[PDB]
Amino acid sequence: KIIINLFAPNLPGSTKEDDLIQKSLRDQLVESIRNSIAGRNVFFVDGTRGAGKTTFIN
Amino acid sequence: KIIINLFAPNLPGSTKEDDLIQKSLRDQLVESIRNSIAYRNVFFVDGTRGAGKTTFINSVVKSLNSVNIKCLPTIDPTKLPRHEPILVTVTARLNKMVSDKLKGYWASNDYRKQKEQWQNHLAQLQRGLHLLTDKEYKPEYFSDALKLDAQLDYSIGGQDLSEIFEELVKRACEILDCKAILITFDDIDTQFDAGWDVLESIRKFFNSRKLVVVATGDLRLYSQLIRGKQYENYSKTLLEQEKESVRLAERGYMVEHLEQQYLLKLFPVQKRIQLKTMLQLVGEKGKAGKEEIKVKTEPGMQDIDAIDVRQAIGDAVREGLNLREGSDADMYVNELLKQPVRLLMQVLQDFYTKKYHATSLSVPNLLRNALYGSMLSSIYRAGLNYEQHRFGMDSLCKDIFTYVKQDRDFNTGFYLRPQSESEALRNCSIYLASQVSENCQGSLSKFLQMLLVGCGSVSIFNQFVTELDREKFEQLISEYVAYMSVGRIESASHWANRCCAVVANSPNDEKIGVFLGMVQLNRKSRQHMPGGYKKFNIDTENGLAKAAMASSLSTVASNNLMDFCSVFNLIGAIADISACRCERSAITNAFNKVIAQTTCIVPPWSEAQDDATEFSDAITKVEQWLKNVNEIEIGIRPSALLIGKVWSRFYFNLNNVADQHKTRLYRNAEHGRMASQSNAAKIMRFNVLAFLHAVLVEESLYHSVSDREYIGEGLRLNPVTSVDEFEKKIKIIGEKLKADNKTWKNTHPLFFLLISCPILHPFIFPVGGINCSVKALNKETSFNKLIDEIVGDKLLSDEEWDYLTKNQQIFQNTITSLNSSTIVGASYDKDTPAR
RNA sequence: GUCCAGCGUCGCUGGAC
Ligand SMILES: Nc1ncnc2c1ncn2[C@@H]1O[C@H](COP(=O)(O)OP(=O)(O)OP(=O)(O)O)[C@@H](O)[C@H]1O
Repeated sequence: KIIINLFAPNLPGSTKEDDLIQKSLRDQLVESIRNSIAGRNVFFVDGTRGAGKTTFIN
Repeated sequence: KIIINLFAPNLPGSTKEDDLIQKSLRDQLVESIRNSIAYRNVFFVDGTRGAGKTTFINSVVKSLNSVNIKCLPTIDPTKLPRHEPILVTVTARLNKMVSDKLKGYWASNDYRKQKEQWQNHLAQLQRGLHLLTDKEYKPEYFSDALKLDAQLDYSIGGQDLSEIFEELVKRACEILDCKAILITFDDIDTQFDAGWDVLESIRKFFNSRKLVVVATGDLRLYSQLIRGKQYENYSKTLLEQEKESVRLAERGYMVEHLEQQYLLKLFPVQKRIQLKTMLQLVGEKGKAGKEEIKVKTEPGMQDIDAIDVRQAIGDAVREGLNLREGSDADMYVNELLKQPVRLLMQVLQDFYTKKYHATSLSVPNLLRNALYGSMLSSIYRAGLNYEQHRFGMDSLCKDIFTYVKQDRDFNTGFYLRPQSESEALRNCSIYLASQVSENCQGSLSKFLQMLLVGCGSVSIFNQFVTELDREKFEQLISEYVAYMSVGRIESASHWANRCCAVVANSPNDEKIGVFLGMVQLNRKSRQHMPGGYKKFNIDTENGLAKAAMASSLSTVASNNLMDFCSVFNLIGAIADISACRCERSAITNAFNKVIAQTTCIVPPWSEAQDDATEFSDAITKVEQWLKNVNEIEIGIRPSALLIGKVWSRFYFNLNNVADQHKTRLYRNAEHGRMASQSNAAKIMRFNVLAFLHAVLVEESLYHSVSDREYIGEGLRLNPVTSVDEFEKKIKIIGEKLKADNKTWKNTHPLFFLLISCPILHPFIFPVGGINCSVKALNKETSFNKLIDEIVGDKLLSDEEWDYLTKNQQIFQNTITSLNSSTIVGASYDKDTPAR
């Protein structure tokens, strides 16, 4: 279960800390990259809802 | 034997000898170059976009590497610098292997003589690059052209770069010790300027017998490129004046004449090779194809387990789209084969790779996700939805309507048949068939909802198509979507409420209350009614059946509130009750969710006991009906062809009743003894019977669980005036399922659940609408007794027959007030013809 | 043979005894 706190000790805006919920999706992408090396290799991340999505790459 | 791996990256570079799919055609060419020089000598492989040209060229070159000819490394004209001449590149490639064989010589004497001789030629050619890249002549080089040389004593004066390069190839053959050297060019399929320099160089320079050139591409680009270049020669000023039809067609032929002559002169006809597509390699299932290909669907899968590509795509199409094993599913796989081979695996590889990790199932969404990415560029051409997180149920209803509008066909469009002439519409047709089957996934009566909005919203618009001039098409097709509210809706009956105004905007030519699945019940007391007919009063309706009667009402505000009895409201309501079951509270809400509050306005395109528990007796039955609904309907697999076919039977069936009961409205029909008598409770009885009829024939024909149909081998007709057509289909179904020891709930699930619907029970047998029919009373008794087995309740109690078959009594599951109701325009001049 | 039923703009077709 993804335990999420709201009243953080520092109380950041929106309480976004790291791998908020995309953790399952990130692990799927990372594993594919590792398995890829073991010849095009370009992936893609589609623009969703107009989100900035720059925070995903970082 | 050509095995292929769907777990490898499938890149052109990694293609080995085992996985190569063009073994036969490559051999035909490998043993064709050698036979040429042994006794313009330019070859041309040809294939469509995404046919595997690059992975085929590399096979020929590799094979020739292992009487003797040396092959240069392949050149791709697109990746080269924009301003680098082709001749410069070839010389550098040739110099690499020439200046690598010299270091292989062992004799010191036979090193410096040839190397210096070769070195002179390069310096000789390096001074000739002035002519290739220049914009104007210069007299400073005139004296250089008029020069005598001791090298070969050039017969032709001047520079003449053609002859300078010619002897360079002759020298290179001596050093490399080979009869001829092949120059191989790659495709220009992404550019239209790399091709022109390739075409011009071949025409002028590569003419000697020591060179063989193997181009690559497709004639459509090359043909389009040359014709554009030929128009450039015409003087620009000439093309504004003299623009007459006779003059324009005169030069139009001449350019096309120079188009074919130049192209044929460059690439000879007797050397072009067309690369076979996926179809010719495999061939038809019954026909013979001169290859055999098997695929992989598992890592380390044994080659014996490998299966033919037809089954590798047939199983995906059959299971993914939920179609029967038949000709309908054969059209999809056949069309899907006639696609670029690049796209074929990316659909095929993606679908199976997800399936492996799915198990670690909703198979249609696996194909839906896989096919959406592949056929994504064709989607934009028809303007479909692009958001992935909004693959909603109602989103599809908008997509089908706009697709059939673009397809320019309303009679067949809802079938989603890939028969569109345009190739773009063929691609999106299969995708829509995947969307429809994905959303159902054994949907809890959403199929019933999706049947109405998905297909009914299309064919109802045919009414305006009949009598309807280009500006008006987008004028109506847009706001009709807005008024009827497809793509945005709250309930199925909400759509059916707006349908009544659409139906009643233009009536039948005889101005009668019968319409396409519509019956009008008068509310204003007409004066001096002949016979026993009375005004339709809302109160006399009995209990436990008023709720069914309550749903069948649809008031339309069109300058006069008129109630319309509609099967659409009946079937539209069934979506509401069967939506979700958590409590027995909203089950009774839908019975009056559309009454006393839902008002419908004229369409813009007009242009002209305590009684608080009487309902609860039926509620427990409807609650128990949802128990069977929420136990079997999960296990069904609705298709994308039933919805296109159930409506087609239903639409024609209703249209037959509309023009069959017009002139047959007359007195002495208040009891409905015999046929040829049209009462309101019988006209509505046909429409509800038509809905129960189209579902039976289509479910038996097309489904997933029903692998083989269960119906007689005879004519298929629709009951329009009688009931015998329906019962005989039940009879032939009866023994056939029992003969195979197959129950109705599993072999025919879609019909089973809706038959035992408490809403539709009190409309199958109207008390005065049922024909007495002493001859045909055998039919209805046999018609009803068969239903006593499909539904195990048998709630008839055998006493409610007597009142309705003998021509007071207490009725619960039968309406006893529609017979006396009247219909607008029902003149009563004539009476029953003698029989 | 007569009847029921069905499709077409009366003509045509289906079923039973
Ligand atoms: N023999 C083959 N076996 C497996 N896959 C193949 C084969 N030939 C072609 N393909 C598929 O075609 C894709 C593209 O191959 P290739 O680049 O040769 O085709 P093309 O698009 O017609 O060529 P080009 O790159 O010159 O435009 C490969 O990634 C692979 O999926």
